Amino acid sequence: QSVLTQPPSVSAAPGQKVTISCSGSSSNIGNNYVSWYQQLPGTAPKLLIYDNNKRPSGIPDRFSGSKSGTSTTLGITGLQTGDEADYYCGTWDSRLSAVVFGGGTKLTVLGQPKANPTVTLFPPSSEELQANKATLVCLISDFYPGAVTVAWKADGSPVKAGVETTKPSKQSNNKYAASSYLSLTPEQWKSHRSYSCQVTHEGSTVEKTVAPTE
Amino acid sequence: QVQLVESGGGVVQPGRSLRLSCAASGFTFSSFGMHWVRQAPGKGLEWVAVISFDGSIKYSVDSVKGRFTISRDNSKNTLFLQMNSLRAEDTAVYYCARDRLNYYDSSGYYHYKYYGMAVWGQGTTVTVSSASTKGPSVFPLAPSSKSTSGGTAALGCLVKDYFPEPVTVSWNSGALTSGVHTFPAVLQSSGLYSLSSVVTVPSSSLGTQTYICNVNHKPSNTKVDKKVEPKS
Repeated sequence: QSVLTQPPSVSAAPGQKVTISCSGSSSNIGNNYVSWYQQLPGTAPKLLIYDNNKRPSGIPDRFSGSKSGTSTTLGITGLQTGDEADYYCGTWDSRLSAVVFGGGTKLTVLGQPKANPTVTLFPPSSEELQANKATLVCLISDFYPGAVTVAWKADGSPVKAGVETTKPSKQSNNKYAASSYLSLTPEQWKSHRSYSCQVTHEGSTVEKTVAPTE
Repeated sequence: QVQLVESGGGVVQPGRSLRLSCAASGFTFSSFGMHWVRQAPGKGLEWVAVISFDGSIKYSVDSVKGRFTISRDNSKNTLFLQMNSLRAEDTAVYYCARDRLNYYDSSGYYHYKYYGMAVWGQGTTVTVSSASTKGPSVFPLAPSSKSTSGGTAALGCLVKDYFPEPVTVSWNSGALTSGVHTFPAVLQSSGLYSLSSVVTVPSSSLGTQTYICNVNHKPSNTKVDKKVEPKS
């Protein structure tokens, strides 16, 4: 539940330009200076933009920042594969008296056609129920870009407790895979009629369902 | 040689404490405001705390109050984070970062400028976990109507609660290679790992062909073979 809202991912082809928006309220972006950070895989974040639209030395003019009301935008032109990174906006929040970050945006520089994920959802095995445990396993494969959002539901209601989801990573065929697991007790598994794994990828959503009665 | 180097991290058990250090070099440390920021693997940046150049002004996120204290020793170019009563939710890489410059201009006037987090350290890993060597519990992921679509059915093995990495998985002793997808492990909040390995096979072969996952975990010297079949 980040105070600032970024899209989880954006993409474009090499040479093209992209924007990343960050949205907040009057207590943060509306009345405080925004900075942007780039985080290459495995590294610490690097400052891209400060004071809404200034670049530190060594940051090329391909990167730019702008502001309108309670939103800010990072622009990147002339996309290179080296720009692939997670991008974060940050500012001070006057109501919290705290630094607040957006949730991050993964930037993919398209190196292949976009691909939809295949989703498979397995219920707990009877053997596992005999061990007094219950794991629902949602498997997600063959997708690109490498970003998905996973949401679980019990009889249509959101469930957040007991969810563990991996970071997507490359398969041998150069698409991505991820998995999400929902941990329940045998009792809470048997007491609902339906559990669902909902996977969102580039605007499209696939939802799979299982039930104890199967 | 402008540099921030974090240290003092490592593995600790829940409830214990840890003291992080951030050594500053290549600039006048005592002229700058400083932050701590953390990041759990695969998650977003989470700000922890800030402290003024002189040490008198501090702010921190609500969730660490009463437990974490930011301080600094300007004589030793060092920023500290005392972390008591650690929980699994505090597992993360911890970074320090430099922000506000305070200076006197050539006429002797006091000036300052916020730059955001303009210089970052390389981070230090903090792991709040009692995990130690443990072999996995292996459960079948049975093929069914729900794991099937037309002539293609998926089945697999759930490999639960092991430490440390890695686990390797083969099927029918490595004779079955096509359609084998072994997924990257999830690192749980307990510090144990789990993974799944799935194979896609012909739906028509489910009654006939036997499928066995071979799970190898060298750190615990455990091996498991498990036949995976449809459930009655």
